[PDB]
Amino acid sequence: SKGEELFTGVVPILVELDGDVNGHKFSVRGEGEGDATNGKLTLKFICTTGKLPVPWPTLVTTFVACFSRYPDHMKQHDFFKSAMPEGYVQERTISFKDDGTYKTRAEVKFEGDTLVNRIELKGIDFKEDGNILGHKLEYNFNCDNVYITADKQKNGIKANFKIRHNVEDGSVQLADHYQQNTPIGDGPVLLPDNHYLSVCSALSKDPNEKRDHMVLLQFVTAAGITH
Repeated sequence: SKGEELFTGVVPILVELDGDVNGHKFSVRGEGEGDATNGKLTLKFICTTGKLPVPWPTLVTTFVACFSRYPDHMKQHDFFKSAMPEGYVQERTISFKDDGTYKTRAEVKFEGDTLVNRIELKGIDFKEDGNILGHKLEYNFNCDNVYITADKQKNGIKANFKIRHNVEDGSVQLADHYQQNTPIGDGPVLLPDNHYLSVCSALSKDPNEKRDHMVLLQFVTAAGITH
């Protein structure tokens, strides 16, 4: 268990996403830092191709659970850090109710001293004037619990959870997430007992930034395992 030692201080983060949704090709670069000691993540994302063709909130879950704060009595259950520095693959299907689906594949690993989250995203079957491609979602975000379970068959973890995006007409757009994580390397990893991550995410804008962008502040704490 060397991996958790990489997270005792503040760690620079790079996020790179290549996306294609209904044939809209777009790219996003994010940078910031993670402080797992305090469960705190700060990142700013720029759409480097121009205007983002989906709403920023729909990409928040895709854009590093290794920065969760695992309490002392839960350190044997932190899969994410145990997979470092070689890292893990994070794969999701995100099914937007009555609309299209994202499939994402990401590699989360150290490159030098930077924690990198490199993502490929493919979105299909979206309604061209639905809530996603029609940009009908509010610019905000909730707190959520994400339940984590071991997937012993695959030496990894799984999770499934629902994100609720508020729509400009008062309704809610559901985004059902199914997630699998598997280590990149061969060394031992920790496979956890059932628990959850308590996640809170705040979105904002940089008043001096002219490009299409998102600022993300996120706090994550693991919970739910008893002494």
